[PDB]
Amino acid sequence: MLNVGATAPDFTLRDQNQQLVTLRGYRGAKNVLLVFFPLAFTGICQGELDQLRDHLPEFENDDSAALAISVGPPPTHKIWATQSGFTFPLLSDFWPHGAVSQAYGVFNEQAGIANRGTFVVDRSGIIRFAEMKQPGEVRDQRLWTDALAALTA
Amino acid sequence: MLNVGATAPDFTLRDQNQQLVTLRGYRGAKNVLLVFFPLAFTGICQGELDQLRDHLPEFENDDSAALAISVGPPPTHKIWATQSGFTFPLLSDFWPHGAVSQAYGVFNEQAGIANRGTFVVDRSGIIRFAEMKQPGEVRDQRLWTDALAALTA
Repeated sequence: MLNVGATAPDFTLRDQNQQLVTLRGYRGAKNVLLVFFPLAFTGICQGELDQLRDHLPEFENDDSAALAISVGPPPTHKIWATQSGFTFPLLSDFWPHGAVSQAYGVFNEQAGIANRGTFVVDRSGIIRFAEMKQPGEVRDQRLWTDALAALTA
Repeated sequence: MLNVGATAPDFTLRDQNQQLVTLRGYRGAKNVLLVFFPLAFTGICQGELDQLRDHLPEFENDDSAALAISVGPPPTHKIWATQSGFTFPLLSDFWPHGAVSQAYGVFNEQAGIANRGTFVVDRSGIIRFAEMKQPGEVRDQRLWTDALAALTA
C-alpha cells in the first residue's frame, strides 16, 4: 500500500454512467477521498458507502471530492448505486482487472478484488492519508472528514 | 410549485403512528419545514432523511418543527421509521393519492409520487422558502437550516 507522501497514481476510469473520470482533473481544485472497496452487493462496504451517502456534504463540496473504486464494471455499479442512493462516483477498475488498485498497493492478488483501502489526495496530487483496517472492521468515516478538514481550514 | 409569498395549503394527515397532524396547528407557535419525498425504502430518500435525523435538533426545537411527507401509508412509514431511527413525523399523503403534494405543486404526475419539494412555512402560514428538485437529485439541507434561522433571529 502506497504511503503518505507518495504521488498518487493518475487514472482514467469509467463511472457508473460510462463517463470518464480522471484523478488529474481535480489537481489544483479539490482534495480527493479515494475509497477502494472489494465487491458491490456485499455487507461491509454497503454499510461503509451508506455512511458516505448519509454524510455526502462533508465529502463532496467546494474543497473535496469523493470517488469509490472497485473492480466491478459500470452496469454493476449503476444498479447498486441506484438501489443504494449513491449519487457520488463509483469507478470501474474493471479492465485491465484491478490495474489502479494494484498501483495503489490495495489489491488482493489471490481473490482478485481490492482491499478496503482509503486515501486522501491533496490538491497537488500527493497522498496525505492512507488507511487499511482489519478484516470485518468498518472504516472510521469521522477519520476521513478529519483528514479532509486538515487540508482546508 | 408554490413559491415564497403563498399561503401554505392546510392539511390533516396521518403520521406513522396513525395520529392526526394538521399544519395549521403550528401557526403562531413554530416555523414548519415541509420535506416532501418520493418514496420510503429508496436510496436517495434514505440519505436525505438520515441527514435530517442526524441533525434533528436543528429542525425540531423551540422555534421549528419538521414534517416529512410522502404518498406511502402509515404502515410503510412506521416500519421504515422504526428501522431507520426516525423520530420525526412522516405523513401519509396516501388517499387521496398525493392530494397535498398536488396542492403544493410538487406532485410528479407521470410517476405518482411527490418530487423532492421543500418548504418553510412561517408562523402566519406564509411560504418563506420553496424548492423542488427531481427524484434523482439531492437537496442541500444548509438551505433548510438557513431559512429556518432567518425566521428566528
